[PDB]
Amino acid sequence: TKITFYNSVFIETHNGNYLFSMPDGNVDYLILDELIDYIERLKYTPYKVFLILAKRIISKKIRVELPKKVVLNINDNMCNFASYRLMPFSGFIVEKDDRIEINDKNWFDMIWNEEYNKMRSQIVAEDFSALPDMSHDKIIENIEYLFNIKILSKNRIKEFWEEFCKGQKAAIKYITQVHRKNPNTGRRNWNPPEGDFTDNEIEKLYETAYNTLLSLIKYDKNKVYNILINFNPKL
Amino acid sequence: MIKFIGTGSAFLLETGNAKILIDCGIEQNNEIIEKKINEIGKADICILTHAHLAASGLVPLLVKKRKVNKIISTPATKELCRLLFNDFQRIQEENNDIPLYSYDDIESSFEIWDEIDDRNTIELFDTKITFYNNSHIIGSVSVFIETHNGNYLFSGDIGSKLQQLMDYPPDMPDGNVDYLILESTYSDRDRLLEIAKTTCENGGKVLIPSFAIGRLQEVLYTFSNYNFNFPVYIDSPMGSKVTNLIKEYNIYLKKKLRRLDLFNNKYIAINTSNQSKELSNSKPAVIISASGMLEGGRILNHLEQIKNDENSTLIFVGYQAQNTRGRKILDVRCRIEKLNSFSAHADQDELIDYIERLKYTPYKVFLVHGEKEQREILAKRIISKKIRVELPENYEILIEKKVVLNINTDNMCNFASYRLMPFSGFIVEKDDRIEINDKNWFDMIWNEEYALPDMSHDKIIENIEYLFNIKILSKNRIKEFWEEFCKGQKAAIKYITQVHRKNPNTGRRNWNPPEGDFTDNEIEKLYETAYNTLLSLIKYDKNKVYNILINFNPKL
Amino acid sequence: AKTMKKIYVTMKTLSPLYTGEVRREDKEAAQKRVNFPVRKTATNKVLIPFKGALRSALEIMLKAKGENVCDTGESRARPCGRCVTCSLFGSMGRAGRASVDFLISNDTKEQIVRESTHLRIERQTKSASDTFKGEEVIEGATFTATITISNPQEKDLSLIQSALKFIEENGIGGWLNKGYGRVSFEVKSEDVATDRFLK
RNA sequence: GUUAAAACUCUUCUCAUGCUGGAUUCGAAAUUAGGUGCGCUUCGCGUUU
RNA sequence: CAGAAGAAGCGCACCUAAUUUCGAAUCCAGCAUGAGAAGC
Ligand SMILES: [Zn+2]
Ligand SMILES: [Zn+2]
Repeated sequence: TKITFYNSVFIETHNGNYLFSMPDGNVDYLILDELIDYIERLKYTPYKVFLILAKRIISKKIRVELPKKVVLNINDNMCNFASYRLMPFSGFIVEKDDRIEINDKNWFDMIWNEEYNKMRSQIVAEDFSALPDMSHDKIIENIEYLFNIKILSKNRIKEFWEEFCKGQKAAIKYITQVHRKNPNTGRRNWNPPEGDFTDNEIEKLYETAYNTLLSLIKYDKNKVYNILINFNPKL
Repeated sequence: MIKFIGTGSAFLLETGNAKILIDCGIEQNNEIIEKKINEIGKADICILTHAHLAASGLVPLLVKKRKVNKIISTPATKELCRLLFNDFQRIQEENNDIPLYSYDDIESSFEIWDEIDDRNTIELFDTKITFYNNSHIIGSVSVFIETHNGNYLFSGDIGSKLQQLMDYPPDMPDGNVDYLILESTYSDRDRLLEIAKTTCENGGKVLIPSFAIGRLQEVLYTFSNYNFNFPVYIDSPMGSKVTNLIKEYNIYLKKKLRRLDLFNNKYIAINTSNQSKELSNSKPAVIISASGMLEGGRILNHLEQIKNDENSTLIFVGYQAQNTRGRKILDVRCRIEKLNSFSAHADQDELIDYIERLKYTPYKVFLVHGEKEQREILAKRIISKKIRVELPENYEILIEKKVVLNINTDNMCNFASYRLMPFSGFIVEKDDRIEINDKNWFDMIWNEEYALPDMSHDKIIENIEYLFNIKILSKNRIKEFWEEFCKGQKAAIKYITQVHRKNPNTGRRNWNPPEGDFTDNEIEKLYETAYNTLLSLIKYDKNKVYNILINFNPKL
Repeated sequence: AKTMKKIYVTMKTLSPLYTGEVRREDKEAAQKRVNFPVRKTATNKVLIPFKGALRSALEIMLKAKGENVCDTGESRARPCGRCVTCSLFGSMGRAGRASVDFLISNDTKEQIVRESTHLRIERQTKSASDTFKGEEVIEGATFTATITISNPQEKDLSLIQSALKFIEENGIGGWLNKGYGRVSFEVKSEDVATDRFLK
């Protein structure tokens, strides 16, 4: 930082030859009638003068300025009205960890829909609030067979237990959703059985999974947990 | 930051999110041109000031090497460059030197070519490019690249007061130009028609060499106002093509000349080569033909009939470059004369007056082209105006436009894991600073402060409704009117003028004909109703045009 | 180990090409303007999935030879982990030795992607019943990818080359039976050291 | 009005180190830029032996 | 201060640019080390 003193501190960096208040070198920022000649004496007229006087020196073809996170506008049709170029804009300033965005109503509408979908899809009817019949051994036999072949998996048994904690009705909803044969694809959400088979047999094992899980929802929680804990040791 | 590549000349302005290019062109080695073209890199935009080969010649080479995504220019510069690039490829192939690009590169260059008028602010890649007329040729504009780290005015070739087709005072960014890129320069108007008077009264033919772009039209506009009794004739496919370009793009010329025909008939264009052979055998006429520097062209079949005839003259109405036959016989059994008054470039004074009419004095004026000798005396005179100047034989402040909140962000909540505040304010764009400002701002500024035809909004909707159900106005017509209106307002005037123009030979417009049992007179009143209705919609603002036109064409 | 195969794959597009946009925001932005958007990067380059095409190619050819390969095209089909396709491109036990990159264009979307009008004509009145717009990749556009095979084996470049020929015949991307996606592949293979970056 | 009363088990010292949500699965299947419009209008192979 | 090479006219319009399926499944969730030292 080359500094020189005049009858005036002429610091000469690479970001501009600043001078707080006439050297013969190029002067970039002048940190400033008698006043006008001082600027006229400087060769290579300064880019900005940091100061009634401003009106005149603007008309002397010179820029003025009269005395944190980066702010990014996202909102752009303006108008001349009341001299300065301008637009009406109502919006939202958001304060990010390294920036300040200036968003509009469409952003808030987007995040309103994104939050409302989260809100509305958290409670599903009688949470924590005509089933077929099966003997306990038959439930053990069918869950064991459909656990060896990969239909009732540990993720399926886990997600059965989580919904059955939330009541019988949510468990029937989950089992009906997994067994549902989509009319456009002809496919159920069961994981397909491993081992060579035939589509009638595969459909009957899917039906067996539907009836064995549905006959387990009528049982007591502790009895359901003690049936499934022999297969998925977590839950 | 700006890099001055220039063989080829170009101005790459790396903003930091794009590579915007100004005036890729070559006036005159193909391999060093290709290496210098490879030196630029992938550019997002290639802005053309004017349609001269000194600033547009390398544009198809850039789409050969796939280094440009969009070629924006003026709508008359584009049409000019169609003829310009096919003529350059005709000459290059014809010379038997290996073509630098191909006609397919011309076509594909016009495939990615967008076009905007003057005073139309585009916003591509966090920048604001706006064109302003500078009166060099038709469609010649200075370019305002308003970035965040500086606002740059590329002047281009500034025009002169000698020009008569384009409005003289060169339009300049109304705001603040940080860095300015000027091109340093390289009353005999009455004398032309006068010496044509004496020559053709003496019984000779004035054979004026004229450049096909700008020059020939200036010469013809001279003769087409000074009532030269003897007939005036242009002889050049390209010269007459640009004559029809000037008549078609009449709305892009001077405001007085925007009420047209512009050339006052007078010229009887010689179309075929055989007619030019006939006129060369024919014995008092004004041959405003076009080979440029007495090179190959429709001049040379007429050159011999003047070359031996001392009674005729050969009026050199242009600069005559070295290694050309024209400079050789400029510097001969005929009268030779020179009139530099017909010049399309400025002189040093007009460059200074173009630089003293900005709102705020530019920080650095980069001189780029011109003679290296004359660039020095221009530099000395503008340093005498206390203005920093960086010559191109040489190689610094960091201007940064910022956005000020000016609203108190205390009372602020988190709703959807975002720390937000609904705020009502009045954002302002000040020179160098965008300032969001509360109603307190409007208050203070409130107490401080306080052509196209005309139809009511309902009249416009009712007329477009009737013409849509009479099938004069269609969804395609509304689509292309919106397309030309998104290029500016003069492009839309030229569109509706072209569609509404009754052809003098066939009496046929380009309007879609009506549906019903209408008669001829009523059909013409509906055509004029369509013309005045769309011209009344040109006056309205773009956001007022859109909701009017969306109830007829939902996709434009 | 101790070497890694690198297959530098260069696509030139012979017929037009369509691979649709997968990103919901980019697709929903572009379905306002064009009914079939093309897959595009955020740096405005064209993105083609390449691992699944090479897998699917080798599964069809090795099932047609009679060599044992599993099917990973059937719905929720567990990979076997024993076949050569499971060694090259992966199973549920071991990851894929071949790390196929995305086919990324050497040029920008405003240079090789065009918007096109497609129709449905009524077979009897020979008149347009449907009109859609789709984005296609122009012919001659160049795409590049690196198939980076860790733990190299002898038949792992040739099968890839074999699969490339299948992708040359059948096509890559979408609309493969309407003629879209016929391409040419040029190959440059190198056995890079696994410790090449250690300076 | 208690072999009482009076006197803080106090100070110093991080549950730390080692371990990548990884593996498997192609936005593609269905849809012809099609439909409407005539290179036409004007000019005798003259004249001359 | 940049390119240039038997007549005539015309070389324009209009529509459509949508629809539909799928958006699941599966494995894993362990182990090891240290339990003391020092002042008042
Ligand atoms: Zn020029
Ligand atoms: Zn396998």
